[PDB]
Amino acid sequence: KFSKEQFDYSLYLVTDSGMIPEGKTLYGQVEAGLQNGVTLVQIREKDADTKFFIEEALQIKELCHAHNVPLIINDRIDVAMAIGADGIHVGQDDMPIPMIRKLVGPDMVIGWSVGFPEEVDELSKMGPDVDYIGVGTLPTLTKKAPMGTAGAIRVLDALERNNAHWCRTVGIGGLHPDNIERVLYQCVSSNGKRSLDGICVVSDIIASLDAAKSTKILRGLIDKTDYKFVNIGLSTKNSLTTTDEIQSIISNTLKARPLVQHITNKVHQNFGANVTLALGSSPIMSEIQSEVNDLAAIPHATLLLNTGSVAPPEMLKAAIRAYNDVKRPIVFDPSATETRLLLNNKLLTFGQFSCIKGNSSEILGLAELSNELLIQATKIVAFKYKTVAVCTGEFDFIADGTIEGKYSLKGTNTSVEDIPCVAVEAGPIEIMGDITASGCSLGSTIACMIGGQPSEGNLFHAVVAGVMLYKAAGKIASEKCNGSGSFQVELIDALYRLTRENTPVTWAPKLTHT
Amino acid sequence: KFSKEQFDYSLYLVTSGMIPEGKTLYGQVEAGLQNGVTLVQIREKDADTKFFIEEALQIKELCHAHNVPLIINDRIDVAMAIGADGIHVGQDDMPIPMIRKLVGPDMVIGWSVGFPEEVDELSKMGPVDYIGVGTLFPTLTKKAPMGTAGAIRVLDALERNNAHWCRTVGIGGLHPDNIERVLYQCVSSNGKRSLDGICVVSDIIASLDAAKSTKILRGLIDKTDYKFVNIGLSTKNSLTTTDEIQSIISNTLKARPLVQHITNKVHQNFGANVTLALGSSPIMSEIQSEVNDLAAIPHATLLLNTGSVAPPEMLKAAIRAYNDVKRPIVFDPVGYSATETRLLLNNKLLTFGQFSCIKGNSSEILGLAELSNELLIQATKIVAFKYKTVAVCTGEFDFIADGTIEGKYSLSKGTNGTSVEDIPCVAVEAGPIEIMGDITASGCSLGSTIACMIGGQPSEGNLFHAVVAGVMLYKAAGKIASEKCNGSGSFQVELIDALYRLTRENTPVTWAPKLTHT
Amino acid sequence: KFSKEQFDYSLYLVTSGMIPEGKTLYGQVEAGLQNGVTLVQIREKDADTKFFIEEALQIKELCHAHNVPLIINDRIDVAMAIGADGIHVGQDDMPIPMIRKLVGPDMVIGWSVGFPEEVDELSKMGPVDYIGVGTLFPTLTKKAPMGTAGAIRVLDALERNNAHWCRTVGIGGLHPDNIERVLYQCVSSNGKRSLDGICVVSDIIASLDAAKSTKILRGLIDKTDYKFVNIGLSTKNSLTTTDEIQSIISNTLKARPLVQHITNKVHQNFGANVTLALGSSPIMSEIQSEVNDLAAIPHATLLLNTGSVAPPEMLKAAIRAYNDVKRPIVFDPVGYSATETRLLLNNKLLTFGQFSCIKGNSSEILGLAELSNELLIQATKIVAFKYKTVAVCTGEFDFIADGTIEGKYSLSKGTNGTSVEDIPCVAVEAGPIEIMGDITASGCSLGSTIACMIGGQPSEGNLFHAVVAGVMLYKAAGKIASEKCNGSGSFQVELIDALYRLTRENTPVTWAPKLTHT
Ligand SMILES: Nc1ncnc2c1ncn2[C@@H]1O[C@H](COP(=O)(O)OP(=O)(O)CP(=O)(O)O)[C@@H](O)[C@H]1O
Ligand SMILES: Nc1ncnc2c1ncn2[C@@H]1O[C@H](COP(=O)(O)OP(=O)(O)CP(=O)(O)O)[C@@H](O)[C@H]1O
Ligand SMILES: Nc1ncnc2c1ncn2[C@@H]1O[C@H](COP(=O)(O)OP(=O)(O)CP(=O)(O)O)[C@@H](O)[C@H]1O
Ligand SMILES: Cc1ncc(C[n+]2csc(CCOP(=O)(O)O)c2C)c(N)n1
Ligand SMILES: [Mg+2]
Ligand SMILES: [Mg+2]
Ligand SMILES: [Mg+2]
Repeated sequence: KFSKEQFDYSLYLVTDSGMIPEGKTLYGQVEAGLQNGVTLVQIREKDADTKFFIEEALQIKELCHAHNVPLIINDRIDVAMAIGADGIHVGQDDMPIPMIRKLVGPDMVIGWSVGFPEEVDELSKMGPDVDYIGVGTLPTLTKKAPMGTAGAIRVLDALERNNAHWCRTVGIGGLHPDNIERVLYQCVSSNGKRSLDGICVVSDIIASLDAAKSTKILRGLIDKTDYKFVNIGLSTKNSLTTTDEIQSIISNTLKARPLVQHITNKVHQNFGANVTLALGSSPIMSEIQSEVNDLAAIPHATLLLNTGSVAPPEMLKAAIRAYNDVKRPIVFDPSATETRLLLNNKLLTFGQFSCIKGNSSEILGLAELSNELLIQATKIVAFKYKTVAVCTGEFDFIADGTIEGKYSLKGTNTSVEDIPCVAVEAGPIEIMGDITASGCSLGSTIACMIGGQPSEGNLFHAVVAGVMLYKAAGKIASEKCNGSGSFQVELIDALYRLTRENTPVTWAPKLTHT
Repeated sequence: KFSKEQFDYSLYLVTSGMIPEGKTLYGQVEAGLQNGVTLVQIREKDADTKFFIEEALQIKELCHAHNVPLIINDRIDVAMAIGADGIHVGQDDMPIPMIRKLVGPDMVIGWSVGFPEEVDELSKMGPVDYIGVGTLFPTLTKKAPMGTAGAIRVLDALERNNAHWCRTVGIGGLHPDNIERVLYQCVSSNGKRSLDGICVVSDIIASLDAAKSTKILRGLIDKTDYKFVNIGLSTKNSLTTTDEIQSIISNTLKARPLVQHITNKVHQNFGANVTLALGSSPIMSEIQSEVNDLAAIPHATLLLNTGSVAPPEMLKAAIRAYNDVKRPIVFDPVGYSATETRLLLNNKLLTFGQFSCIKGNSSEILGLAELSNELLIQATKIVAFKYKTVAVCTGEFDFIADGTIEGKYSLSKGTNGTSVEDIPCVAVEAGPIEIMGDITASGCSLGSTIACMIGGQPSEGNLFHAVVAGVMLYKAAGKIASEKCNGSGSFQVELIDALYRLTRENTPVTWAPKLTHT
Repeated sequence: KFSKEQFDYSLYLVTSGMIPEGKTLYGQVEAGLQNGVTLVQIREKDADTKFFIEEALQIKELCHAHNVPLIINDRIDVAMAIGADGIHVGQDDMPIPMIRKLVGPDMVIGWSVGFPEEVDELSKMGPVDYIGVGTLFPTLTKKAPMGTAGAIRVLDALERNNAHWCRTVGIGGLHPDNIERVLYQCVSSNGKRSLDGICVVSDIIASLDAAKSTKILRGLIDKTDYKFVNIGLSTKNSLTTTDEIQSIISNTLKARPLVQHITNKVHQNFGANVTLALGSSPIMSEIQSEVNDLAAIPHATLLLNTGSVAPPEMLKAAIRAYNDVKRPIVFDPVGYSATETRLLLNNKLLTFGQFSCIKGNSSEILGLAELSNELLIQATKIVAFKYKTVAVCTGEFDFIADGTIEGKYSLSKGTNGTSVEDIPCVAVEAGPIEIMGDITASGCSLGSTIACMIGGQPSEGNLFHAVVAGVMLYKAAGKIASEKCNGSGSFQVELIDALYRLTRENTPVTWAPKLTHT
């Protein structure tokens, strides 16, 4: 009675009978949903009696059809048939798809639980006879290892690579108002052609004291089309960064005197601090959870996040969340050891970053494995994490992956290949890499530059401005130094003087299009 | 029959469940009455109101035999029953006027007070006869421990409210290791009122030799002089002379003071270099087990920066380790007054010991003063006095106040005419040098310099002069570096060089900063 | 302002921690004041003496609105503070004269009393205004529960000491399942004084419908008639006539009463045979789960022997199961008064329910009377009255007293002129027959006979007449057997035969024993 094409995956509610609040029933929760924006319902009973199960399925089936929304069973095939369900959801260890299809006929919708690209290959070597997948666990407690959006993207990419046009996708696992826009936003195919088809919740709706309210919320999120994660203009700029724009950037940050919280390694503490206040803004080296919220609330707080520090992931997660809660900029600086690959992928799941900064090695790791290769790898990373990426080296490349904060359910009509990407070169300056925390301190610089921008500011321009400034100041130091030692002290001086006489026309570095 | 005026709160004993075997409540109370308790309160929060009465009638006779009144606790009826000399209650025990209604005047009524809001009621009631002030330090015998700073808030409310009838005693956590500091730094902001006595339970009641324990408290209480650091604390009206500054520097180069740094990461290296630029040696140890043997070293000195990763446990242990040995501590409360979290931590640290010097920027010093240039001078004097300390407020002008009053303390007097408003407060300035604030831990490194100067001081030295010596020096070195530098980066290397050069030739006659009365 | 005389202790409510959710102390107390509490005491053994005061002032107004005084607890100062109507204390709370000294006269003073020794002091004090008497039954809200027997000891001390000023209320464990028995059997030995009221906490405070709970207690309390067994209890001055005895036997042969035996092992078989000799049926079940359905059976009757292996748990359950259904219980306290152990067990059993008849030899009856022939007659009357029961004292003469007073009870009155000394007490004798005591459970089997006689009685029957009927019968059968026997062994088989023959032809005109007024 429902054709495969009539299934709206927008907000897909999946039940759990033993998590409902008192003075509330499954029928009661599933009805609020239906009146506030649920479009697909699945009945889940991993333990209940096969007969209670049936009586329950039948009563909710009436309900769903009342509002004209189908009903799915995960994953009782026989029950699904018995009650004549609209579809069924099975997983990687339940009943194989062919057997099922052989029992239910081609017209019923079959969902599969997928958390790996290999499973999309399998799905596609079965033809259009699997109709949707729920992408892995993005960490829930409703279960009894989470992959993040990065993990979702690999799965989306495998659909696109295999052109499994027939298969829809919903995200699931962990999903609440605090990660949902980030999930819609950064969960798109690399070619930008295919995004998530809808969103799955259990706890957010089922275990709610007000299901009607909780649903309206997820609705707002889902059918909204724009995610301002940072209070700085994300506008797309195809023109190079003019000397007036750079100059306006620097005026701004001297005036605002941004606050740049540094969570970072030991070696980068003093240097990173001095760079910051050489840029006429102030730095806190706080690593205390109790504090992060107060710090983020300060008028121009900016977080520079540097990996390999000793701080617990818990503190890092709360920090990232505090800055995102306040729409304040985070600059991320991260794969040489398995331990670091773990920790970094994990932080990348905690939040929405304003800018990601690394060298050739780190950017190629994040891109998922020359000079054109770097410009490719830099555009991937920017797009993957919807961020401004920066690849250091002789030439610094800077890609804008933000896409103006746009998300939809169709992807973004723009890809990993055609985002704006510029370059900044000032000749060879090998000595810049013979000094410790160089890229760390480029990070401090970027943060201060992003720190000072107002609502009408521009994110991309401020990162470029920051890269120019740092390169310009490294050219000047290389000329005035007598070795490593004096180079670093010349660098800070050069940064101090350059911004104190804010006159970009003068600087050495040359800004081109990649 | 005692009159309210005849009460001597000097050493106020509060009494059971925590008595040592082979000993009696009666025995201990007698031990204290013989070697020093001028007032006894009976506290039996769990006993049968029949046993309570028997116990109380027994001890009322013991007390009265030494001419010391007896005060009952959460119980106005036991106190009438046995004809007690007074009763003590809390904010949740029986309202005071009701109490007064049953017992009539001429019976002393004590109240438990931890906050100024309560002193306000105390006053809207007119002539409540004494109060025990909050629980200063964590006891084990409602609200959390507030330390002298919370005591002081309450003494000031009495003063503001002109509640002259009301006496005060301090209570909670009070032992030989904190009494003289509690008595020394618990005085009203106007120098006019201090604690009237000190109140103990576990220090005597739970004592194996309660006779010894009491004599110790008695000495502590009726002494008037708190030598917290082995360096002279005499008051100095005369500007610090070039001869003196030259003698400080000499003395520190010679002593070569061990300077233990407990400080954020950004300061570690800078501060270590400033330290051995001044011809002493730094140690960056954050290890509890070491602190004791570290501070035993001749001329040891502790610079304490807040924010520092260290657990409040080790911090308490260090502070006490230096106070235990009478070595100076320099406290720098980082923008503490910036987040509720740092406010908490510094306030707690400030209850752990006596600091020689407290150093901070304008924001911090206005915070600690429990909130221009006169205002900064008013604030610096408040901090100096509040914590009985040499406070330094850094800025274009550095301000240095001396709140130590020569280590003097008395009961109830409470100060030899010395208010928040008239401790000596000098000034140091060498023009605008904005660049000193464009390099990290400028103030932390100021702290290193002060520590070294204070560090090398002899028994006959002067704490105040050494703090000023070190601010002159640091400012003199900053003036020079700002001339020779080409930006932030080189400013810092010159700052160290300048300190290195300046102290290798004590010729302060040469330095650039101007030292003046405020 | 109430005068001591205006206090109505009828239903005395004592108040917190055990309140049902969605309900307030205030609400419950109001529920009770509306549907029956004539006095409220406030009890807050753990609250802050400030909250206590607030709570008490609030409820004093509630009370006073219904014209019922408020009494405070372990607290004489809260009670002066708020101007309470009285205060209640214990043996370990504040001594009474001190209390009187502070509150003056005109404030009611209650005392907790569990023992006569305490009533003695109460009296050596003269005019303490009321007492709550011990903790009768095990409560969950010092000394152990004493039941009515312990209450009675205290009422007698008041009487002996002529302490007329002092009122009494019963307290502890008091619920609908024991109130009418406590009120019925808690009267002085001279019939002149009974409880003045009944006192509850958990029955109302912890009630989901405290309005219902109170009305139930009110009915119970102001009724005057306790129908504990479904057989008439009218007082009988006239000897039991041969026509009557013949009607008892008829009635029991017809009813064919189920007689449940809980009894030592030596009696099981003998007692079972005596039972079906009398044309009824015995059951020897000692099983808790059965007791309820067993006693539901028409004409069910319970013979309860002490010593019996059974756990006091099952015994309590049985006793209550028969009282719950108003079926008779015959209690035989085996030489209980022989060992502290049996004394304990029987005293406890005696607190579990109401017995129709209590039967014992001389030793036992003198024990239960809480200690010749007149003496045995004085004792049998005491036991009968003490337990509000038909008591039988077996010997050469069997004595039968009737202490039931027709089920009547009142508050404080306390009896329609009926003392330990003038309940009807008859006598039964057929000469010396020493051989009746040379066979085991002679007395236990007497109990079987009584049970059957009582067993078959109708609604309109008479309890007393049936007990005498059965003693005549048993004695008549013993006379015959002693003639036909050749020693102990055959005596027993003839005793049964004689009972079998005697009841197959009710011709009591024929029997040998003589029934006479005492
Ligand atoms: N060979 C080179 N020529 C010119 N500039 C260079 C350079 N190598 C590095 N830089 C400059 O230094 C910055 C970052 O370079 P890079 O990322 O390779 O250092 P890094 O990542 O190893 C820092 P860390 O030591 O903390 O790991 C840029 O501003 C860049 O222009
Ligand atoms: N405008 C000015 N003119 C002259 N000296 C100045 C100055 N501003 C700061 N200084 C110098 O720098 C020191 C104090 O630094 P300040 O109190 O302003 O910041 P701060 O205490 O927070 C340092 P940190 O970076 O460790 O937080 C003093 O030695 C002082 O004389
Ligand atoms: N001297 C006597 N003359 C006539 N009858 C006597 C008698 N002594 C006992 N009896 C009869 O025996 C019964 C009471 O027994 P008794 O009270 O003397 O011992 P007892 O109650 O302890 C029995 P058990 O063996 O179960 O402990 C009565 O029915 C009574 O009439
Ligand atoms: C369509 C579909 N995709 C996946 C699964 C498996 N699954 C993975 S996570 C999760 C619990 C999340 O609850 P919460 O949102 O409260 O964290 C479930 C039920 C499924 N049953 N159906
Ligand atoms: Mg790097
Ligand atoms: Mg500072
Ligand atoms: Mg017997």
